[PDB]
Amino acid sequence: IVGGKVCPKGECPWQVLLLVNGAQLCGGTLINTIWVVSAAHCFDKIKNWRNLIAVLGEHDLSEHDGDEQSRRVAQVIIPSTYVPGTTNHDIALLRLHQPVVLTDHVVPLCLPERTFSERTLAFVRFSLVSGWGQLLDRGATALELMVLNVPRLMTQDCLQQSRKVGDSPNITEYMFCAGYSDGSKDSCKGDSGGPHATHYRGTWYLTGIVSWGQGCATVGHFGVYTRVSQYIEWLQKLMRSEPRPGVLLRAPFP
Amino acid sequence: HKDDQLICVNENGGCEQYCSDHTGTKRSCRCHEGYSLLADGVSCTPTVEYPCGKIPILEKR
Ligand SMILES: [Ca+2]
Repeated sequence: IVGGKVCPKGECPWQVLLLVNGAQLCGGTLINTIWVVSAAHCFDKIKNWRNLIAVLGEHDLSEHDGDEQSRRVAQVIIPSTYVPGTTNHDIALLRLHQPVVLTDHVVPLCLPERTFSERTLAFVRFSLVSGWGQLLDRGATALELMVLNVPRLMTQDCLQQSRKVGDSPNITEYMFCAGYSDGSKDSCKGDSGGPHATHYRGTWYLTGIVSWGQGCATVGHFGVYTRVSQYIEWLQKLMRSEPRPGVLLRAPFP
Repeated sequence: HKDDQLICVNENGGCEQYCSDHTGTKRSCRCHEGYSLLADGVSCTPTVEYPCGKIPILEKR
């Protein structure tokens, strides 16, 4: 996260840290005791899925305070429409091998119903994005969890406020822009898969997933996030299904 | 004052959480798992220790 602040320990309880062979891979969002939502591209170059670990209750990577809870990842479900190496349909649903225990430092973010998210949450100006990603473009990653408040924009406004690149991916109906174009605040590499949380009447909901963007905090550019509302039904159906052999699972979408 | 409103699209139908429209001048509010709907028909109250979307350290101030 660039231009943000440290998320006070426990104020980002749904934040998940994904590790591969002990190394930081991506962020994620706990939505219940055994399910985590992340970004599909996070698993583009995974060799052995048996080395994927999800950590809840994490805050400071330099120490262990006992609030951390680690779980193996039993399943990584990606939409059939996602194509490795691209940006569209950047979402993944992870099933933990064992549920985490809810505590003051480990709490799920609410996955909203489609209607509510499209006709209410989508209209909430600011939302929080968080992660242990790079603090600066081409810079080192954060040791403490960082958080940033970013304003959401209409896809039409985004395109009309962003500098054309041509080779740059297009903004589909499965994504949305959020952030600033003055190159001051934005999510960055390492934050991918993390939550874009929206508050409404005292409760927080998952509205987006850190997906991509031109560099980090690049002037004339906004961060791009996966529009979670388009996958509510897809996610709910999968969470009611039985686990299947093999970690990786491509599921039809819609 | 707190109730009223039918169209869920307008001000969330007055619901604190989820809203559903019914045939005619009807509206039903609902709450996420771990919450119950109050008698006002719009408010949601936690029914568990750790409901989703709530920050414990802040709820306890
Ligand atoms: Ca720690």
